[PDB]
Amino acid sequence: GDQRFGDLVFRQLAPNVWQHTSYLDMPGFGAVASNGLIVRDGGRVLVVDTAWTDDQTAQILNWIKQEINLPVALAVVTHAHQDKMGGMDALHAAGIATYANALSNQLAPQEGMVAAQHSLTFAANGWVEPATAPNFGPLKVFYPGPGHTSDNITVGIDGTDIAFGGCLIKDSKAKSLGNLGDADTEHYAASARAFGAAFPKASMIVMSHSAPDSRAAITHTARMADKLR
Ligand SMILES: [O-]
Ligand SMILES: [Zn+2]
Ligand SMILES: [Zn+2]
Repeated sequence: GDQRFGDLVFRQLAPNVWQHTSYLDMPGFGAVASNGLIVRDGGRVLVVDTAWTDDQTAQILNWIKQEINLPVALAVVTHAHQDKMGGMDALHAAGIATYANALSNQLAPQEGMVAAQHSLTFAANGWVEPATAPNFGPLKVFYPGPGHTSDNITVGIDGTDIAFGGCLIKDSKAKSLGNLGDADTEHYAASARAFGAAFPKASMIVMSHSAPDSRAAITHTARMADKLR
């Protein structure tokens, strides 16, 4: 299944959807995998999250050129940490329109990230304000509340059974909630549950640091997060 392409791994999840995976050494924790998504929408490609680095992100674009060979219309990144936004410069060098939560763009410089070009804003209920996500096609963007970070966002893919929780969601066999350095411990559980409620039909849950799983990823993550309160 997996396709090794340089130092990255690509996995097809559905007819028009692939997972990208890249790795960074976290001294004291090992080589940490981070996953994002690639979606073909007709004659264009949409990306969710960069790789950890500019070089790795350029490799994602190389893989897309080889395996899909259509223009990348836009990328959306799911918060201002390196695993999700570290390759912003590579996207910009490639001429790709980039989007992030307004709060992610605000936080980007202090987090050592380059901001996206465009800011998403959200209604009180968490759904993206449609004017701020033009031409997103099947990507349905939802802010579930603060959890892994204050700015974490999530993405459903219309026409598929897939929803992407980014670093908010861990798989059903995870022992912990990972790096909580920037987490909102009080609200994490409710935010994980809100993600599930936003995408009730999604049977395949994709996330940053585990392989795709069932919705038990959501229930298990939320149940673990109940212990943070
Ligand atoms: O992260
Ligand atoms: Zn993060
Ligand atoms: Zn992460």
